[PDB]
Amino acid sequence: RPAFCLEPPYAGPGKARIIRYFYNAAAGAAQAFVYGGVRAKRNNFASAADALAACAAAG
Repeated sequence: RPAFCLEPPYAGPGKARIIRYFYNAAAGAAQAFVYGGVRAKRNNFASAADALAACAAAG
């Protein structure tokens, strides 16, 4: 899987309150976090499905 999938979630310094998903490689599962709307890192998806397609795909 891409290295970015091993990144901890990055809420960032922003004041927005947006539910996003990261791939939690330790858990082997998608997980929700609160994203602040600025300076998103790559392990940051709109849905569990998008996180899993990026980070737990075949091949």
